[PDB]
Amino acid sequence: HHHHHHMVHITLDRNTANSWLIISKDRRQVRMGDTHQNVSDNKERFSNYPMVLGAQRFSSGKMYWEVDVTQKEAWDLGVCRDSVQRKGQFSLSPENGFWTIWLWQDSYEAGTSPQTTLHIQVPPCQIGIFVDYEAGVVSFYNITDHGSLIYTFSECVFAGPLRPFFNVGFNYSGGNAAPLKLCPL
Ligand SMILES: CNC(=O)[C@@H]1CNCCO1
Repeated sequence: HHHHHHMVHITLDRNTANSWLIISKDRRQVRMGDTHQNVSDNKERFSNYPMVLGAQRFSSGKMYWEVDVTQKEAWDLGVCRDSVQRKGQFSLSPENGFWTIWLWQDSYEAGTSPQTTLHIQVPPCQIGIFVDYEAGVVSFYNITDHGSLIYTFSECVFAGPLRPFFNVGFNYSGGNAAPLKLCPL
């Protein structure tokens, strides 16, 4: 893949974050706190899950960014509609406005409905995410394995502005405290 040249500088939007998340000063790293982070509630915040959105909104063009997932046991990554539900329980699916992959219990899966098994020989430490708005494509790349393709959602019906999407996962096990980090360009 030669998507690197569509690289965009993504920053996290504090106002969307679950109240337990801790976003770094530079707005490039997020991790699960061990408690409520002493913020007011608002209608933007994801209530049920440790999720946060990027600040950037995309309605055209080609966009690429990379996320570091080193030593995490669980996470969700991708893009979503700006108008996704924030409160209560929901599934990550294109019907609900999400184009995502995840790691969960030692398996990788794409957020289709129902979910699709991914085939990854080299556990990734960094994930590349490519969006082509006009083409209706979201693709995921294994940066650790020379940029090998993980998954392509095609014929996507975005139906609105897109935002980068993150879930750091719960840390019930004590083995999932590590942050998600936006990697430098
Ligand atoms: C349909 N399933 C989901 O939405 C979640 C996403 N997080 C990992 C487990 O599955």
